[PDB]
Amino acid sequence: GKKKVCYYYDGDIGNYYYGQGHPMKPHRIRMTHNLLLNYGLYRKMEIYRPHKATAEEMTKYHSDEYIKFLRSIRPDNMSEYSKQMQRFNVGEDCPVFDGLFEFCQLSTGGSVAGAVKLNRQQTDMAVNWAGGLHHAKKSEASGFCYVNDIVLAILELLKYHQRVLYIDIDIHHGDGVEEAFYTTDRVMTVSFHKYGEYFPGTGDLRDIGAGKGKYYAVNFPMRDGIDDESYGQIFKPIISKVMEMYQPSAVVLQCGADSLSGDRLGCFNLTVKGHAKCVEVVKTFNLPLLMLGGGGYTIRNVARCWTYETAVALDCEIPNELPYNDYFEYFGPDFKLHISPSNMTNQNTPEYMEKIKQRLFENLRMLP
Ligand SMILES: CN1CC(C(=O)N[C@@H](CCCCCC(O)(O)c2ccon2)c2nc(-c3ccccc3F)c[nH]2)C1
Ligand SMILES: [Ca+2]
Ligand SMILES: [Ca+2]
Ligand SMILES: [Zn+2]
Repeated sequence: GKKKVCYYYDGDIGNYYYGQGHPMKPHRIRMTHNLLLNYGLYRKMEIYRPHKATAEEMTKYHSDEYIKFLRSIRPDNMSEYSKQMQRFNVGEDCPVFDGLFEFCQLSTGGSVAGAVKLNRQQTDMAVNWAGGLHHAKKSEASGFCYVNDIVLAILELLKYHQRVLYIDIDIHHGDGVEEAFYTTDRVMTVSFHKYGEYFPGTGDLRDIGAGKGKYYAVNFPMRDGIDDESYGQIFKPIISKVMEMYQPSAVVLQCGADSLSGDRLGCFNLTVKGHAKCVEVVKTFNLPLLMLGGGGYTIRNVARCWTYETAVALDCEIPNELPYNDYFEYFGPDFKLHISPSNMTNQNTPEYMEKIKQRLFENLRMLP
């Protein structure tokens, strides 16, 4: 039936700034929070302020040298770290900004705290819209991500769960999470993403894991313009087959909103309803679930998406007319929650979708 939802948020998160011209805007987390507060969704969930994750918590995955660098570098001392900046990929995509380490601590704190709550069986769902930074690697920042909160949260879940399923619906391949667990069967990673002349360049259909992890990495490569109809007809059948064969005891879902129509960096054509249908599909399996954020660069649509997905988690119907809120003017000219798809061509033909789904089903038949 209806589930208990715990939500993690720190009011300072919206003040972190990646810099002029950088598309990653932490302010979108504050817009999401304010919109869900104005819809009255706070009366239905337990709201928690995550602790600032320690460097020691982060080193459960990341190297000590990389975390020490993140905790030390500042815009005023960057000139003394030119060597380490190259080594750790700190630059254009992952710039040094004021409070960078504290931003990593809050993003990570929400994911790990949510995983602990799920482990203690004190909640059915835990939500951290500030997390989902799937590109960060053991000793390298990548794609606007510095600390991989998802990997840290999964390591926490693995303390009480034999098998953990990770699903990633961001438009970009979830490479950091896939790499972290590539040789183990204790985590199955499933990523649906744009593939072909697109960042990060990984996530081919043929990347299926290695060693004990062979068949435990799943990648569904897509072309521009995927719509609600096309995405919906492959998502439920794939997730149902993965649940059947893998039988996970906990799930982590990365809800990157850059797969929505009109995203500044994305080229997909999903509506908020089409994106949220993924949450409905996963939630239906009644397993402990950690829901995380990720990309999303047309910030009014990110706030709509994550507000609607929080309502989906709560089994709460909310009106299409937006309530008045601190950022009301950002939602013009319509001031509605739901969005319309564009007229862009869907390059994912029905035959291509079925063919890729059948290739993934062949790989899923290889599980024990
Ligand atoms: C060396 N060249 C730059 C590399 C590249 O194409 N980078 C992507 C990175 C896109 C990252 C997407 C992140 C994500 O949405 O998956 C995400 C965000 C949080 O968690 N996951 C990118 N950077 C930008 C960008 C960076 C700084 C300033 C302006 C920009 F447009 C746009 N797209 C190649
Ligand atoms: Ca993905
Ligand atoms: Ca794996
Ligand atoms: Zn993305």
